[PDB]
Amino acid sequence: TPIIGRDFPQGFSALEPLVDLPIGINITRFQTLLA
Amino acid sequence: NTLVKQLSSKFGAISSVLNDILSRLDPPEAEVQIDRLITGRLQSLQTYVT
Amino acid sequence: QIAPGQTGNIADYNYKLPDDFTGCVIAWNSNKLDSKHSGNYDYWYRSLRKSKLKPFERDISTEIYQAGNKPCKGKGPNCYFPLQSYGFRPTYGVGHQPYR
Amino acid sequence: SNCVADYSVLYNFAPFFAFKCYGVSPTKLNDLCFTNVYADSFVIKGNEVSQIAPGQTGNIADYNYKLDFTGCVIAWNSNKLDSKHSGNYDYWYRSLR
Ligand SMILES: *[C@@H]1O[C@H](CO)[C@@H](O[C@@H]2O[C@H](CO)[C@@H](O)[C@H](O)[C@H]2NC(C)=O)[C@H](O)[C@H]1NC(C)=O
Repeated sequence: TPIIGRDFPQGFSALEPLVDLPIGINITRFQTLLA
Repeated sequence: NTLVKQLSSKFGAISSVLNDILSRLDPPEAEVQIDRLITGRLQSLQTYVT
Repeated sequence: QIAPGQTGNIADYNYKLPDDFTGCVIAWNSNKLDSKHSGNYDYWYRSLRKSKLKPFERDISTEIYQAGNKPCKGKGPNCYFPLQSYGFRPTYGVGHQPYR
Repeated sequence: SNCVADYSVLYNFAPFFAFKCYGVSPTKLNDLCFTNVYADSFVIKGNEVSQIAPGQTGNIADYNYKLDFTGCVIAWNSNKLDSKHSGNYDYWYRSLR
């Protein structure tokens, strides 16, 4: 989403589906990864 | 009183109470019996409204 | 047990199949290329689990099942291995033969 | 008839080396009894315990009685009863058949 550099306009937008990854596991927790 | 009384009917189901259907029958069989009770109960409401 | 709505050691602890299911279940007898005379113990199924499985979940673990109330570790009065092997052999009846 | 089918007392009665059962489950919630459970009780050798299995033969389970059945057993030797070499025959079965 292109946005103004800092402030949110708090407008409306929507996301599109990209992928179905059938891992088939119990997911209860998550974390992000640093580069 | 008639509309409430109809809730005790089975309409061919094994029991008029939904919890007995879920307790006694495997999910797909419970679904068949539930659709049967749903049909009977919604027909009772349409009769009442008409 | 490989059908929507079924209950049993496989339907509940190894593979729950959805109730709203579209697809085909294809099965055939496989005594050939299996069921060696000495017992084919390469195939295992889960018999002990904490809870019933959700559709298509595959929880693959060797966690020791605690059957009793008193805590234990590894092996003991209340500690049982969760998987049960089955020795397929040519001498078993049809209900006890392997199927692919 | 005043049965209940509380199986926690059987489990707690003695430790098991292994369950050695052909039908392990919680076995109801111990409040209500269902079906005629029955108990066909006898004492056999450690290898005979494995011989009596669904679809199995061996020497035992061809002689005596064939085992569809739940094999849940308190798999513990009553050493206090079998401590003598001459023992007794209180648990006999027709192994000759
Ligand atoms: C997915 O994982 C969670 C947590 O690891 C499981 O939740 C536990 O389930 C056991 C068995 O019912 C309970 O004794 C625990 O108390 C639960 N944890 C919590 C934090 O409540 C959950 O059961 C797993 N999903 C499946 C399908 O097994």
